[PDB]
Amino acid sequence: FHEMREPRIEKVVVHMGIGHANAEDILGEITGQMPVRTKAKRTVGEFDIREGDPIGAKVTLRDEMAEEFLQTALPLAELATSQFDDTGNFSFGLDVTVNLVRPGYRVAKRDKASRSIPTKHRLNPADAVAFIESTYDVEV
Amino acid sequence: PSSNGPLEGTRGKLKNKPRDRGTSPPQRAVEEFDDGEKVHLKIDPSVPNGRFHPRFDGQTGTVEGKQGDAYKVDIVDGGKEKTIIVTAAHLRRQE
Amino acid sequence: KPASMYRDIDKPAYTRREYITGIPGSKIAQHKMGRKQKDADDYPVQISLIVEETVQLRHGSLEASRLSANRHLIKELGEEGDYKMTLRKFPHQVLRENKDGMRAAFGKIVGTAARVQAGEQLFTAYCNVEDAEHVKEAFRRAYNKITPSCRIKVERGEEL
Amino acid sequence: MHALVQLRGEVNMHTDIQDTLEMLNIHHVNHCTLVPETDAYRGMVAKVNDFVAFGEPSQETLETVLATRAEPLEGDADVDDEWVAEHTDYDDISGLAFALLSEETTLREQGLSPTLRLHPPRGGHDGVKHPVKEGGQLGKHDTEGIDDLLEAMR
Amino acid sequence: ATGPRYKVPMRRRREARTDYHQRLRLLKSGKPRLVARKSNKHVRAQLVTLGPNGDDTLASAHSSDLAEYGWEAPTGNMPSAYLTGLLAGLRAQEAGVEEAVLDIGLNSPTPGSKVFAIQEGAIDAGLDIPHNDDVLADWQRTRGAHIAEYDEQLEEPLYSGDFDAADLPEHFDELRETLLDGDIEL
RNA sequence: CCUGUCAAACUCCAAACUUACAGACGCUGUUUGACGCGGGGAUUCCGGUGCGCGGGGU
RNA sequence: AGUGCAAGAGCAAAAGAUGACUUGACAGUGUUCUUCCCAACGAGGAACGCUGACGCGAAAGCGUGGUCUAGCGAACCAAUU
RNA sequence: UUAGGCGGCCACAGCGGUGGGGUUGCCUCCCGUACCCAUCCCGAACACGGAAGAUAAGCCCACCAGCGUUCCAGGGAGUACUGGAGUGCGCGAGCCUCUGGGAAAUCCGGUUCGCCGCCACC
Ligand SMILES: [Cl-]
Ligand SMILES: [Cl-]
Ligand SMILES: [Mg+2]
Ligand SMILES: [Mg+2]
Ligand SMILES: [Mg+2]
Ligand SMILES: [Mg+2]
Ligand SMILES: [Mg+2]
Ligand SMILES: [Mg+2]
Ligand SMILES: [Mg+2]
Ligand SMILES: [Mg+2]
Ligand code: NA
Ligand code: NA
Ligand code: NA
Ligand code: NA
Ligand code: NA
Ligand SMILES: [Sr+2]
Ligand SMILES: [Sr+2]
Ligand SMILES: [Sr+2]
Ligand SMILES: [Sr+2]
Ligand SMILES: [Sr+2]
Ligand SMILES: [Sr+2]
Ligand SMILES: [Sr+2]
Repeated sequence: FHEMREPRIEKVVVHMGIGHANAEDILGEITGQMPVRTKAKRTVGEFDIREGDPIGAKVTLRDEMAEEFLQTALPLAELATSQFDDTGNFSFGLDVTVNLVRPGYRVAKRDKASRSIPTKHRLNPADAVAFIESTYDVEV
Repeated sequence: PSSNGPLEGTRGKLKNKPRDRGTSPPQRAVEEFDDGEKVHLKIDPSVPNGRFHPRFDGQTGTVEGKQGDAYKVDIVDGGKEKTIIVTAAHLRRQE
Repeated sequence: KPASMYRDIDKPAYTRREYITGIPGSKIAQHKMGRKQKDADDYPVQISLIVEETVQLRHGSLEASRLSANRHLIKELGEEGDYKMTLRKFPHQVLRENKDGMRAAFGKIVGTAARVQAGEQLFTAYCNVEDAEHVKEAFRRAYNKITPSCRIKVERGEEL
Repeated sequence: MHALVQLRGEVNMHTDIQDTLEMLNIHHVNHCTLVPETDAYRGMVAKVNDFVAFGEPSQETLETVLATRAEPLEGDADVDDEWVAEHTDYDDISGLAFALLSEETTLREQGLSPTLRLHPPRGGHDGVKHPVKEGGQLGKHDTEGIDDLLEAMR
Repeated sequence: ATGPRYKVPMRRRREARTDYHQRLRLLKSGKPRLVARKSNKHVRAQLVTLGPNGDDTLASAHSSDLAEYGWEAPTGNMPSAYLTGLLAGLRAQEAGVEEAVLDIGLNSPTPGSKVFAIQEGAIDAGLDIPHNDDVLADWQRTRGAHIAEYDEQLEEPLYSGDFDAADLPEHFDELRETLLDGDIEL
């Protein structure tokens, strides 16, 4: 029962929203895979007249690449209670976000016959703290 | 009328009711009619192409052949006979 | 101008402010009178003024009528007496006047009127059994400042 | 089976109504036709309602009328029992009058003009400006009411 | 849902199983659709014609009934997919079906896919379907050669239940030849 | 929540009614030839009133 | 929301967005409706065909311009192929 | 249909909820990247290969009506409006009678938690 309900890391997205880049290098080193540019929409009075253009970069870590990155990432962060999303997600920081979810998230991410995950099977902020805490760190 | 265009005063007849909004079912867009058949003329607001002149909504002509995939339906405007090029999308079987 | 020019309902409903501009503001001061904190049901008596003919009453009449009607209640029951009157109709119908002979005759916007059908409640007062005579006199003065004849019908009050 | 009798003239009456009266084989004022009682025939009388006087006649009255105002399809000849017997499928006026009311045949089917050309109501009718319920003579009638008219216009 | 003005999608679009936009363009041909559908363990191929109350299936072939003629291998690979296509195409010939238009549904038009493998088989069966040779997988991959070369990197058997050690794309040859034969109880 | 009103350029609703086609009845046409087609000749393109529905305007 | 611009209308695995490819905004000849309800009238317009040549796609298919309704003009003279 | 594929109608089918179902069967979640294929970064998706585990998801099954929706009964209402007629009433705006039609809001009680087609299949 709990076997198919026990959480896992879907993805760890690390991003550095600058605004006008040269920062791609560091993420490539710390993570272990190629980075991608970050563009934006709508004109901004803070020297952002050119709509689609390089502003930042991100990396989506999955499986080993994600956990190995977290074995050294999590310690550097002072976790808190209000740092969680209602779906059991947390962002800390350079920003590092972790998407946590139960053993059958493919149903909602696939192409054919996709369905949105029922509220009962959706991860909770409670089950989130628990799972995470149960892996080398403290809550609150 | 303020202007003499095709869609003049067509606000209602060329608009779907809230629940009929969006793309329409393909079944009627490919329905096969035979020469001599009676068909009702009604434009499907959802379907852009293959339309007849709005002024002909509510007619019930007779399929007398087809040009390409679109049909050629004969109607009678007042007393004037007219041949109408119209796709299956805007046709329904009488009875 | 005379109400003769606008008392009848003989034109389309002209209310769409999204198409009409320069509409003179409503002379109507307040629609809720008396003690607007207390409810209608807290009163044993409910007497309403009923318009007998279908008409159009300008905000000038509405205000003049409503004013001289409530001013009596304030006089006879005090500024903070135990009553509560209401003017349920609002001046929605915009009015024009062609004020250039008959050429380009569509008139300019001069005012607003409230459309009322026959047998409707223009006013509705709520008071106690004792002060129910000062309410009938309030309406007697009110129906004189409007175009149609009226009925002062008691809706709640077998205390007669 | 109803007895239709035009009481109001053609001048000023709508064309769609006048054409209906003509479709009901009645072309002049005071002309009577014996119309069945179907869905179709019902719409027609309803349309003519304000320019006519109708109702179901008593066998007796229908006989007095047929005897006095019925005519061949072509001709000046009198339609009496002897006449009926010789040309119709009946034995006398009464036999005919019965089949009509029961809606078994039609005046035309029996070689009789579809129209019973009546005479002005003796002692005058109740007025062509009001229906029967308002004391007038227009619209649907009581069987006794319709008889009074027909008998008066024999 | 929310109220009167709300617009609920068509049931099959709601379920997210049918792309009506491609279905209409597909129905414009006037030919029967060669419905190519997959599954994790299986792969089927239907021949659907239109109808008054709903679609009409004249012919079909499920990878499951493939074993019925001699298949002993799995049922969700390239040899499986092609062979299902060919079987389906034959049963179609039987009902009088002479031409079809490939329908892959919500599946992707990837070069060498199992849907194109199915299409390849149905055409081989003697059907007339608008295809594109260079979008189809190469004969050997259709045979399942890439699977045997994967088993070459052994150390641990590829198939749990014993079918054989190094696998057999020759089984494919045997079965393909079995279907081309006139006898066979379709 | 409670309470007071509206829409020629609003509509979750919604007539009467008008209208396409077909059947039925009615009426009509096959010596009075209808329906339709071809050709000759016009006059006419200052209208008005009543009723119903209007729009403008005291 | 967006879809160049009035207003009304159309569109969500799109008609909107991003991407890459492409230039069908191609040559030619028509059918029908519209222009002009009924009901004759030109230019213009649209839908729908066919022949040829192209672009895209796995393919069905889509492309006779921009989702639909405005953005248009006789002979004569002039230039041009 | 002891869980499948393609559909028609396109909410009576929505929203929300409850309970039940899978040793070689099915759909899945699922395990995994040598290949065809894939990500402007990620076998996430897509694509390919496969079964150690599971029925918690999805899906299939049974059921709840609170919201939304379809329909039905009574109430509202033959009321509002209206086609036809009137030497009926009203200073008038306007109303009334006869004739043929006939709502809507809303209340109340029921209905609806899809139906049907083709194919395959203990
Ligand atoms: Cl047309
Ligand atoms: Cl599939
Ligand atoms: Mg309109
Ligand atoms: Mg004679
Ligand atoms: Mg006398
Ligand atoms: Mg008299
Ligand atoms: Mg010149
Ligand atoms: Mg030149
Ligand atoms: Mg369960
Ligand atoms: Mg009078
Ligand atoms: Na639609
Ligand atoms: Na002037
Ligand atoms: Na032209
Ligand atoms: Na870029
Ligand atoms: Na489950
Ligand atoms: Sr007026
Ligand atoms: Sr007065
Ligand atoms: Sr009209
Ligand atoms: Sr277009
Ligand atoms: Sr995986
Ligand atoms: Sr007066
Ligand atoms: Sr009735």
